[PDB]
Amino acid sequence: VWKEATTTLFCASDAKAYDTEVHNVWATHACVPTDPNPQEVKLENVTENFNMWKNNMVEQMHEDIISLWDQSLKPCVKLTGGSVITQACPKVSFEPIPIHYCAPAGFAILKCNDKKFNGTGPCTNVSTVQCTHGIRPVVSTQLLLNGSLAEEEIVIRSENFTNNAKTIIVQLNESVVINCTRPNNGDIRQAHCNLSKTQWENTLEQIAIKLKEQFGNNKTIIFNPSSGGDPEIVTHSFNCGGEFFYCNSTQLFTWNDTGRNITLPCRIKQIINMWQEVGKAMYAPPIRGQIRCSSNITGLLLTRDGGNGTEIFRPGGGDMRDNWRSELYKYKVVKIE
Amino acid sequence: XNLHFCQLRCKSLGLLGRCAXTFCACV
Ligand SMILES: *[C@@H]1O[C@H](CO)[C@@H](O)[C@H](O)[C@H]1NC(C)=O
Ligand SMILES: *[C@@H]1O[C@H](CO)[C@@H](O)[C@H](O)[C@H]1NC(C)=O
Ligand SMILES: *[C@@H]1O[C@H](CO)[C@@H](O)[C@H](O)[C@H]1NC(C)=O
Ligand SMILES: *[C@@H]1O[C@H](CO)[C@@H](O)[C@H](O)[C@H]1NC(C)=O
Ligand SMILES: *[C@@H]1O[C@H](CO)[C@@H](O)[C@H](O)[C@H]1NC(C)=O
Ligand SMILES: *[C@@H]1O[C@H](CO)[C@@H](O)[C@H](O)[C@H]1NC(C)=O
Ligand SMILES: *[C@@H]1O[C@H](CO)[C@@H](O)[C@H](O)[C@H]1NC(C)=O
Ligand SMILES: *[C@@H]1O[C@H](CO)[C@@H](O)[C@H](O)[C@H]1NC(C)=O
Repeated sequence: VWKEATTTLFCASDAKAYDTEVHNVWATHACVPTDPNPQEVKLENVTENFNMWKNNMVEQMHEDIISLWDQSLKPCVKLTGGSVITQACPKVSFEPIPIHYCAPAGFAILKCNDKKFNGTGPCTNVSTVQCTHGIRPVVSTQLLLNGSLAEEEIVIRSENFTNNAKTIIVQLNESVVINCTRPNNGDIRQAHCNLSKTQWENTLEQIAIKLKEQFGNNKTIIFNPSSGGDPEIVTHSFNCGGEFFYCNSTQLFTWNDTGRNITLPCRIKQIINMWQEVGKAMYAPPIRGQIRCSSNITGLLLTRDGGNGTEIFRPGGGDMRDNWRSELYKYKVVKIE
Repeated sequence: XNLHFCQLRCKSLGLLGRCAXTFCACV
């Protein structure tokens, strides 16, 4: 059979040499062109166990995205372990592109095609592919953006639902658009995000149904804002156009069972806690002009309080491996022979 | 993540701290 194995994955993309955006530049040196002749092969009468929570593809993507950021997005000052480095800190063009992950000779990527798939255990519809689908390496907290939707229902996934310390990854089946803008213009660090109130509320209702299905139909489901910690995880934080946005998500995550837009206030920050490694980095003040990103919310990261009658869920995230996991969950690498 | 300082900060809110990757998260 094909034992799961660690190998040198390589990346493929549609990066262009002439595009100075940072993902394109990184990809031009680090990746090959997207596969011009994809071939998925159904494996007949094969059942295969997956485990999305222990998948070395996740670690390899993690290290690639760290390298992409470290090469591309240089802070003026960085503090790690009580040591300070300073360097030139040019602003850059920043918009993620899809990257595919590919197996070299002697290895294969297996893909689980089961509709229900909870991420662990046997899969009865398995195929082999040369490369994964294209995944945008979006670094964010709380909300998963520009990812892949579930096919017919919301799916929630956790390494262990009974353990309240394990993050719940929610995959939506209908995306909710979110538009975030620092206006051209006042206060250069003031920004905001708009989304449809009825779409968001309907999304919360549908997630709650799935949480009830998992935890008990006698349960009442509550959403509440983050209990606290670093700004990065108390807010919905992301990079838009090279600037770090910290958006107050209180309105998104204050809900119980019993205008037309939600507008989230946001700030652009120069001093951030790094995701790549423990430390802090300081960037230059924002560029001038309209800074705007329109994103599809395709998933969420939640934590449950636990510790009766009611279940409170709060926005989570922070470990970007769960972001990668939210797209890599259906894949594993095996060694042929 | 800096766990001690995370716990230090969250405890002053009546919550334990734990790492979320490289970030401090209160519980
Ligand atoms: C297995 O998955 C593939 C791809 O999603 C699909 O086309 C095919 O119909 C599935 N087969 C069965 C028996 O469900
Ligand atoms: C996923 O489904 C399998 C059965 O195929 C089950 O044993 C496992 O507990 C599920 N994963 C969970 C509950 O995290
Ligand atoms: C956003 O979602 C819509 C519909 O779900 C899709 O057509 C569009 O390509 C998505 N955009 C990105 C960047 O994934
Ligand atoms: C999305 O999934 C929900 C279940 O969570 C279902 O009620 C709805 O019909 C689905 N809609 C689409 C467009 O997939
Ligand atoms: C899931 O987590 C609970 C609570 O920590 C634990 O008691 C249980 O054994 C876990 N289930 C596993 C590890 O299969
Ligand atoms: C988001 O922007 C798009 C155009 O980029 C627009 O069609 C849509 O209505 C906007 N949504 C909100 C909630 O502002
Ligand atoms: C986020 O918005 C809520 C609602 O106004 C507010 O109570 C809270 O103080 C805000 N957070 C910050 C850090 O300002
Ligand atoms: C999502 O994709 C759209 C279209 O490529 C892009 O404009 C937007 O900046 C993306 N959002 C994030 C957070 O990368």
